[PDB]
Amino acid sequence: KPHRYRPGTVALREIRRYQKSTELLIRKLPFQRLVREIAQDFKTDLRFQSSAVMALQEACEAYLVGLFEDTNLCAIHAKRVTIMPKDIQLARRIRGER
Amino acid sequence: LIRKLPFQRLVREIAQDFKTDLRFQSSAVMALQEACEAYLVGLFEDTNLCAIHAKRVTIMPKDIQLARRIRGER
Amino acid sequence: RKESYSVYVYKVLKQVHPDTGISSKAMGIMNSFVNDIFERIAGEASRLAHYNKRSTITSREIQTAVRLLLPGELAKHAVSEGTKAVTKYTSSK
Amino acid sequence: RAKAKSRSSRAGLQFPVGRVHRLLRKGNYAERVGAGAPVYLAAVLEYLTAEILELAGNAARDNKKTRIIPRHLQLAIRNDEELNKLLGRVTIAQGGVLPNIQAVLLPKK
Amino acid sequence: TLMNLVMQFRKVCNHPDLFERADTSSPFFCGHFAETGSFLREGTNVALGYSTRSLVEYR
Amino acid sequence: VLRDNIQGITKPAIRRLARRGGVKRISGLIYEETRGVLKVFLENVIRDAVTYTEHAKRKTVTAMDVVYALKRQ
Amino acid sequence: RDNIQGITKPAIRRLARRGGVKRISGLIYEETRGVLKVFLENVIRDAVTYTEHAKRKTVTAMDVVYALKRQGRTLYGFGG
DNA sequence: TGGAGAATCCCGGTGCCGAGGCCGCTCAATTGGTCGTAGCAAGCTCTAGCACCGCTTAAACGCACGTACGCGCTGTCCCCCGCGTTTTAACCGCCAAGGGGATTACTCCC
DNA sequence: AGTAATCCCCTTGGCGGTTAAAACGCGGGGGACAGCGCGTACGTGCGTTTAAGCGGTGCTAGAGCTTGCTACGACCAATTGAGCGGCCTCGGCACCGGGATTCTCCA
Repeated sequence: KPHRYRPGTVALREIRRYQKSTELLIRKLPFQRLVREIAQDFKTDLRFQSSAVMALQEACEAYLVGLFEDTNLCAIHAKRVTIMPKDIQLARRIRGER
Repeated sequence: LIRKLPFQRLVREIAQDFKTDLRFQSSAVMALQEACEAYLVGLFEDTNLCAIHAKRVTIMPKDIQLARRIRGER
Repeated sequence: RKESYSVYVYKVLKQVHPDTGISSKAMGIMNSFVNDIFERIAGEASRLAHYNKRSTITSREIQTAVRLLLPGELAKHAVSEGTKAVTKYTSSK
Repeated sequence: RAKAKSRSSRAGLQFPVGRVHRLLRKGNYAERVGAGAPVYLAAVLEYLTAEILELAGNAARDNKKTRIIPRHLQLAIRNDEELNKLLGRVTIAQGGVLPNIQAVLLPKK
Repeated sequence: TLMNLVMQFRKVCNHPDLFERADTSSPFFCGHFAETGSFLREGTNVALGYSTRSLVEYR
Repeated sequence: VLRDNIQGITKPAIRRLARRGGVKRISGLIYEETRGVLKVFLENVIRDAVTYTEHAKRKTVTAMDVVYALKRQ
Repeated sequence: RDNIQGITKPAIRRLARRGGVKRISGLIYEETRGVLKVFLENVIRDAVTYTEHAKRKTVTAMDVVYALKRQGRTLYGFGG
């Protein structure tokens, strides 16, 4: 019989890994193309500096990481361990984005 | 909504911690009160969502604390 | 010819921690920080002069700006450091 | 024509009173810029730079590092109550986050 | 305006396609059709309806 | 001298402010929590409103000093 | 094109781990993609507005930093 | 309580690339004098901020008491996690291109 | 003084591979969610009293405005060295491997 960590044990081992680290968590090339796509809707035949899409990635990831914290607190405010779309929707309405 | 005289006295009482024997123009107190009522009303809106989200119709201190924590007031 | 705070940040680093280095990316944070807080203070000092109907950004404008923009103990320590720097610039030239 | 000694040296500062005077003019913050206002500001910029780098040099030392990294700036800035209030809407590139797990998520007995 | 024209003359001295290139051509079409407003927003898959219609339009 | 005037925002006043925020029912521990909220707010407004008053070397706080303090929130 | 689907499920998981989240409903992933692009559509239109008003046909790191700073999310490290 | 084994740590070794110091020079900060003015100071005006009294009644409080609702408990089931398998596309390197912005030539026009 | 060729540079695009990260399958567990009972804690209504609100009287602090000038900053020309761009190197930090310690889970 194989050894098996219980459900939620490696979710904790992962929190202690992505916290306590600095790396960017979205793959670089996919983020560039999404940025170029969104740019086309505003002005075609733009160009981007490497440091411009980096600055824009860093700001996005920090926005999503900071958002998830607020939904984790919404989930945990209900009796839940599980975040759900209604937690994002609450967090953003309390923040005033929504 | 808040009674005016006990809000004046609350304003004076707070202000004395920063400078003794300040004076307040009558319009300055109303501008403070109207901002405080608008602030409390706007926070209770956000707590009511926190209660309703936790399936509770009754707001509770942890609903104030969740609202402020997400608004970044804490 | 660009301009940077790196030389002045190093000369503060070697005071507080004469043993300690700083990486270029971290020095980048220090430049952004000095730029951002210089601009935040100057912005309030501007508004304070404007509110008063005064043409002049004095040290009194920057004192009141510092007491608006900083938390209570950072405010007082900064006000102390600022008031002695001006006092030693006075009694010189 | 006497031997020049910098406004910083006369003020007793490492930060440049000359640049702070120029930039208060070039930015058009107001019509007139006092002689001492660049000194007061250059002193506060120097002071806050010492606060950051003191706490960050401690954090670098805690990590057994000789050299400050944006990680150590983030740790310092978020651990200190007043820096955290001064920078409570600032994102630091490659700072990461504070290690913080809600108590309810920790495993059962 | 010879500062323009001497080159524009010299261009046709060399070859008229430099001045305005010859291309696949047809008679003047005296009719309505729906023209494309944006090339960018058309995408890779598009339906070509038959829009060709007379401008003489008997009501 | 003045003391304890934060108990001047009565519990009915906190009811009115909560009902206008759409609240149906109010836990009895809200009433002291609301005061810890209102006071922490009203202090750091008045801190600036007075700072704008001792700058410009005056002694009445004006509505404009309040407005500049709120504008800093 | 839909490179929004290039923001993969593992990536949205990793971001939630750094946010300290233990358990994630499978409905979260499409909600998070909808939230991300609404963020980008605000920052890029401002970064474009700066390059447009400053009359350049390339987007620089400082265009983004001004865009972010004006949106309210001051970024240190890329100029700024 | 033990145990097995996986996962996290540590210790020393390797190397690479970026941090810290040196060098040349420019040009931006400083020295010296000028001149305008604004805001510092002294002085008058009267606004409006603070204090007190007396009356009115609506607003705040303490209490009775019912029932609506917060909370711990029980059961289920479904759906999200931990792990092995399959596969695809991110990453790297190297070459192309094109474009655009600064420069240089040559003529015509003034 | 204009307009076009020439040439630098730096950004976008394509090709190959390699492998590390994303997708897919499947068992089971345990966490989400509906259901139940109770009980205590909040909304309601009444009688009580408390002081907020209004109309009115009195005073002086100090906000606001004008006058007068001189101290302080704006402006310019000549001087110089503090600060930037370019080149170098060596030592700090990462990256690996291997054995040691820790933690987790079923027994």
